[PDB]
Amino acid sequence: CLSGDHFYAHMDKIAAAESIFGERVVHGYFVLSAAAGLFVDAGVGPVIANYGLESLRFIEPVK
Amino acid sequence: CLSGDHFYAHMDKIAAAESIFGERVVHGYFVLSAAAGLFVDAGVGPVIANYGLESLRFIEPVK
Amino acid sequence: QQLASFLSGTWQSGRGRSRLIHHAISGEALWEVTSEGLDMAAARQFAIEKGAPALRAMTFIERAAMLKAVAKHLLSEKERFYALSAQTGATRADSWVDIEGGIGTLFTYASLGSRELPDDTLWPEDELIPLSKEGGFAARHLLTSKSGVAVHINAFNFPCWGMLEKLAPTWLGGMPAIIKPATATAQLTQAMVKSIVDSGLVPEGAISLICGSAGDLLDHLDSQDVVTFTGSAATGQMLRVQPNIVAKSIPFTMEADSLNCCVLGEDVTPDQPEFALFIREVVREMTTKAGQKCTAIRRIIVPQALVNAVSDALVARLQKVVVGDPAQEGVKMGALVNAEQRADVQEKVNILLAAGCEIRLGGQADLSAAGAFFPPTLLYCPQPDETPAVHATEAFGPVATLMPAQNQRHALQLACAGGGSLAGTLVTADPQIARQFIADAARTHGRIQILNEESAKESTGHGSPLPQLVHGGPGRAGGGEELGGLRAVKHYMQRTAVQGSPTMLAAISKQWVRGAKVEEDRIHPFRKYFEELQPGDSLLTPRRTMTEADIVNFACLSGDHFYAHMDKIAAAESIFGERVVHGYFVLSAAAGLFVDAGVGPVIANYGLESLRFIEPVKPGDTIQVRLTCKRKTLKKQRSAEEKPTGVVEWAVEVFNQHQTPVALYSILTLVARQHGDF
Amino acid sequence: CLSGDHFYAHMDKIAAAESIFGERVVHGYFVLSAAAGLFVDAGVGPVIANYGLESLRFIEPVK
Ligand SMILES: CCCCCCCC(=O)SCCNC(=O)CCNC(=O)[C@H](O)C(C)(C)COP(=O)(O)OP(=O)(O)OC[C@H]1O[C@@H](n2cnc3c(N)ncnc32)[C@H](O)[C@@H]1OP(=O)(O)O
Ligand SMILES: CCCCCCCC(=O)SCCNC(=O)CCNC(=O)[C@H](O)C(C)(C)COP(=O)(O)OP(=O)(O)OC[C@H]1O[C@@H](n2cnc3c(N)ncnc32)[C@H](O)[C@@H]1OP(=O)(O)O
Ligand SMILES: CCCCCCCC(=O)SCCNC(=O)CCNC(=O)[C@H](O)C(C)(C)COP(=O)(O)OP(=O)(O)OC[C@H]1O[C@@H](n2cnc3c(N)ncnc32)[C@H](O)[C@@H]1OP(=O)(O)O
Ligand SMILES: CCCCCCCC(=O)SCCNC(=O)CCNC(=O)[C@H](O)C(C)(C)COP(=O)(O)OP(=O)(O)OC[C@H]1O[C@@H](n2cnc3c(N)ncnc32)[C@H](O)[C@@H]1OP(=O)(O)O
Ligand SMILES: NC(=O)c1ccc[n+]([C@@H]2O[C@H](COP(=O)([O-])OP(=O)(O)OC[C@H]3O[C@@H](n4cnc5c(N)ncnc54)[C@H](OP(=O)(O)O)[C@@H]3O)[C@@H](O)[C@H]2O)c1
Repeated sequence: CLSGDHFYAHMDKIAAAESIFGERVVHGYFVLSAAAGLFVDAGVGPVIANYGLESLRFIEPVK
Repeated sequence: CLSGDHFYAHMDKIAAAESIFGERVVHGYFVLSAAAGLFVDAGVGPVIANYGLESLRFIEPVK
Repeated sequence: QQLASFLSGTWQSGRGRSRLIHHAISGEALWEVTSEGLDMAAARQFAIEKGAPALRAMTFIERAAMLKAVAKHLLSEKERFYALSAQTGATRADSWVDIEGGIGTLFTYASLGSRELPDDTLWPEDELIPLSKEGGFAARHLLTSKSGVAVHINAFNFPCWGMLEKLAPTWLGGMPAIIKPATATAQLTQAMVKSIVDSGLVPEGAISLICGSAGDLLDHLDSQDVVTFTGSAATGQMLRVQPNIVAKSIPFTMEADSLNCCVLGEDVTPDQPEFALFIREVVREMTTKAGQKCTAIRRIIVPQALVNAVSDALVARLQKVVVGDPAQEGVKMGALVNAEQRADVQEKVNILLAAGCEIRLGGQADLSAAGAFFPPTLLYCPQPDETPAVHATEAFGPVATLMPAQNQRHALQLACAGGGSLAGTLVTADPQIARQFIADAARTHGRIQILNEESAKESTGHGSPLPQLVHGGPGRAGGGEELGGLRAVKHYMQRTAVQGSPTMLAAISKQWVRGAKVEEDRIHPFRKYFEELQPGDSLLTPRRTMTEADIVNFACLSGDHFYAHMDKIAAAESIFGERVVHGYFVLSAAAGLFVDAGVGPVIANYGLESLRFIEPVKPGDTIQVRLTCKRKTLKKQRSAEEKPTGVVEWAVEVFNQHQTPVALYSILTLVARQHGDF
Repeated sequence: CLSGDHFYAHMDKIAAAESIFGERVVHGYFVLSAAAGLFVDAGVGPVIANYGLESLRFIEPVK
């Protein structure tokens, strides 16, 4: 809803069964954002910016 | 809220004025996720998986 | 001086024994009318084979725009219409009512035909009638026009209005009209017809005019012709038994004289404002057009204990009415139109006096004056349920009789004893008295104004037939109905139930139906402009699985915390068996599934036509939406700055994984046009 | 975000200025849904179903 990414392997129960995943999977970008939810420190410190992201590969689907 | 990323340049009004950006900026991963919200067809098609992301650089901040 | 009839495109004139038009306020003859020798068969021939296909080739939107164009052309030169209407003895206010009501009927039918009539030659008035279980056989009612003429036989009272409120539904229904105005006033009608014809706005053969008698017109009409009559009940009952009208079985919409009640209620006492506005309404309605309108008050029903108070109030108010020339100052009531009409009113007064009584200056009318002046007359009937001449004789001038009632059960009987009427009126403030009045007295009246203190500020009045209210009552009033909004244009059309498959009814109706074939063409129908949207352009959207989180987030965001959505216990004891998705969230996730995000021809949302929920949507239950185009009906770009746009209706068919249609409905949507009309 | 209706008069700041509305407006269905947020009793009562909606028209835009 928030991103607007309504891809069929995430929002359709029927099409996800006919896909390569077998059922509905979590977005890869929600894995990428929930990761930064798990490690980014909220306080003011030495970390200034985000600056990019080198080499992302998704390996197994998150369900 | 959803991602859990509560970095000071996004959720604090005081420290974002004292940062390099001058005010609160949008998350880089929300730019990356709203972009995929904009270019993705929701319907079933030839596109199967997300598979990764070759490179990324956040050039200018989004407000 | 010849008053020229307009037949077959040429301003002809009759050759025979000619009747002549007296001036009303002065008495001389400044016109004379004749129609003998005029070929009426050639007139109907030219109308049917010239102006009928030219009108029927237009769409309804083009005919409404033509009505608006003729209305703005008739509004720009109304001063000669006032100059011609002053010859009928009417004042400036009476002529204002006539001319501007006749032109406001044109603007009203232009607005109605632009807002609620299709961009089509035909018109389906139903939605759809599914006649089969599978859905391969249905039917819907089409309103095609008629390929004949409309003969309009008008009275003398409203030459502009009484012609021009028949001419607008006839033209909006795509038929040419042959107006036969009354000979006593036909100069204003020829002024109107000449102003219409000499403008180039209407097609040729779309309007005729016979100043004088028809003679050989009703003997030539085919079954695709309609006749609309306006006059007394002695003439129209002889025109109804005309042998060609009953042989070819043509629609004869008769609409005749009526004794119009005005009942004062028991709750009204003379200290209230209700009594003052009752007296004001009866006086204004009896003095407007010198009492020469059909919807004028001619029977005043009062309570028994208030008869002397009503009579003294009416005498004290009506003696202030100054009868005279309309151009000179200080004159309220004008005159009648003829010395013959004055003699007819006085010989009806003598009939009402053969079994009635008298209050004011009644039958003392000078029959030797150089003008058709009749004094304002108030009568009295001490035995209203014993004198049938009061309930059967109309004195068609400033005459109005008064009679007592007994506690709202004799007043209803005296209102219903008019033999079928038009334009009744109760003046009360108790709403249950008005409820009991409508429950008994709406069987005989075609219009009833319940006048109270809130109504009387912006009331149109007793004798103002609105162009969007049914004008005409049963019984003595004729039984015909006019001006019913779009009810009037259906007298000029043939209603046809077209059976067949929905994919055939779609091509017939130029719309989409329910089960018609679809045109899925690989791009989004919200990307198409108005001119490249076809009715049937469909879209099968992707799906969306309804979950419990969807219910939670929509109930939180809206605030609709209804128990069938937020309670596991109460939904198990409800009609649904478990918690269901919000219907508004199905309605919103549908628009999430079919709306193009990008900038395109779709401008606004404009409303939603008719929503029904059919089966409940549950968690673990996908939703797929079938957006398809249904109607187009372009707007007309009222300014030069506004964008050319049209209002496309889309039929929306949401369904689930079992393909049963949860929540099928229909959205309107304003869509920008690529090409305008300017 | 929740409905998925990302029409340009609601989610674009530039094109909403170039539209008939002059700026971004509230969704018509959100007016229709927040209304039912305002009048619907949450409690168990005589009201059973929703059954449909007769005739909707949006007259002026909500900002
Ligand atoms: C979640 C993980 C991080 C945890 C902390 C979270 C912190 C945040 O979320 S901050 C979020 C918002 N921040 C942003 O979006 C990033 C802001 N933008 C920037 O990166 C700023 O330019 C800034 C000032 C911080 C650094 O810029 P700076 O290094 O001084 O100069 P700049 O010209 O921008 O070059 C930076 C990089 O961008 C690339 N780049 C710049 N312009 C371009 C261009 N036109 N085309 C392609 N690449 C370009 C450069 O190649 C360079 O990359 P490299 O390391 O390979 O040389
Ligand atoms: C948003 C923009 C796209 C729009 C569409 C969005 C579609 C989606 O959102 S799908 C949901 C997101 N996807 C996921 O979360 C799951 C991703 N899917 C997968 O990973 C699938 O298993 C699939 C089929 C692509 C993997 O491919 P597969 O044939 O099994 O080969 P596999 O070797 O296992 O994986 C390929 C990559 O894994 C990389 N990899 C890295 N480390 C490892 C490791 N330890 N083990 C295995 N693979 C690894 C490899 O480098 C390889 O990349 P490359 O080809 O460049 O060398
Ligand atoms: C905001 C309002 C206050 C808050 C209330 C909140 C309640 C909810 O949100 S409930 C969740 C959403 N609402 C719903 O799903 C409504 C429930 N769904 C239903 O339709 C129910 O089964 C129920 C009980 C109303 C149906 O009643 P039922 O006795 O079976 O009559 P039924 O004729 O079969 O269907 C009702 C209507 O569907 C219409 N309909 C239209 N097309 C079809 C079709 N193809 N097949 C069947 N029915 C159809 C029927 O014509 C009928 O309408 P009408 O009376 O005008 O002719
Ligand atoms: C989801 C569907 C796909 C579309 C993508 C989403 C689009 C949007 O979300 S737009 C945002 C929400 N939409 C709106 O706010 C629309 C606002 N409504 C408007 O009236 C707009 O100003 C607009 C652009 C349509 C202009 O309308 P306009 O041409 O001036 O006609 P207007 O005079 O306002 O009357 C409109 C209708 O309201 C009706 N109405 C009913 N009661 C009243 C009343 N008291 N006063 C005025 N109008 C009334 C009118 O009868 C008319 O309907 P009809 O077709 O029967 O004549
Ligand atoms: N909607 C309504 O109910 C309504 C509206 C307005 C007026 N009226 C009623 O109309 C009456 C006053 O008008 P009016 O005196 O003009 O009515 P009318 O004289 O009886 O007849 C009206 C029209 O019928 C024509 N006509 C008369 N005799 C005919 C015949 N034998 N064959 C064919 N056509 C004939 C007249 O033409 P000629 O001029 O040659 O006679 C005139 O055009 C009042 O009683 C009033 O109540 C009713």
